[PDB]
Formats: sequence, C-alpha cells, structure tokens
Amino acid sequence: QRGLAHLVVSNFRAEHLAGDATTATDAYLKVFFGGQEFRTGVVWNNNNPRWTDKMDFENVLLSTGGPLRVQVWDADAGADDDLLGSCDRSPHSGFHEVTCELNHGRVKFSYHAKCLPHLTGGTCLE
Ligand SMILES: [Ca+2]
Ligand SMILES: [Ca+2]
Ligand SMILES: [Ca+2]
Ligand SMILES: [Ca+2]
Ligand SMILES: [Ca+2]
Repeated sequence: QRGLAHLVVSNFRAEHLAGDATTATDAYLKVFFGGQEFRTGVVWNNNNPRWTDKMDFENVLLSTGGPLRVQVWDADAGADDDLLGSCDRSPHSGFHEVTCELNHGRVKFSYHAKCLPHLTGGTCLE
C-alpha cells in the first residue's frame, strides 16, 4: 500500500519562553500525528528548555494522517496549565528542520519521514 512512511521526531528545543509571571517557564511538549500523542517531561524553571526525547511514530499514513502538530505547554503544578502556542506542519518525505514562531518565543525540532521501500515521492504515494 502507498502513503506509508517511518516517522521520527527529535531534537526538541525552545527559547525565550514566558509561561509564568514570577518564575521561569516550566515547559513540556505534546506532539500529535495520526491519533498518536507523545509527551515530553517537564523542564522546570527554564526559558530555554531542551528535550532529549526521540519520538518513534513508526509507520504512518503521511498523506492523510492529518498534520504534525506540536503544542508548547507551561506546567502550572496548581492544576491548570498554559498553552504557550501551537505549530502545524504537513510532513514531507526526508529530513526536515522546523521552526515554529510562537506568540512569544519559539520552538525548534526536526523530523524524519522515511518512505517505506518500493515507495517514493513527497508523501510516499509514488
Ligand atoms: Ca503559568
Ligand atoms: Ca516556573
Ligand atoms: Ca508554570
Ligand atoms: Ca498541571
Ligand atoms: Ca495557569
């Protein structure tokens, strides 16, 4: 079947975040694709957080599996957290570096969408 690709998202890092008023940001990420939802740990009190996580989505429908969505959240340990911003990309085959400009600050990451063997093209349809 066509449209299949191995998706891996990695190299997470943000800068100039402002999720709190009296302390530095307590950031964590949510990464969405094809019904899958990965979550990073919280980097407490840092406005330039980095995550070592490498998310293996395995084989997904690159063409119809919706957008790759990255949400940047601040953690307020008093229950309700803050959505600092969200990024949407339509993944293409190959290695790509992404920069999402949030309302305040930005998040950077990379993803690799490797077409399954005997498949080729931007979304592995050929
Ligand atoms: Ca907050
Ligand atoms: Ca904080
Ligand atoms: Ca917080
Ligand atoms: Ca909470
Ligand atoms: Ca809050």
